[PDB]
Amino acid sequence: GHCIQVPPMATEICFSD
Repeated sequence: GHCIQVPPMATEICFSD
């Protein structure tokens, strides 16, 4: 249930936790 935002705007890493 974790997520992070990074460049470019279209780039977010969502984990399983």
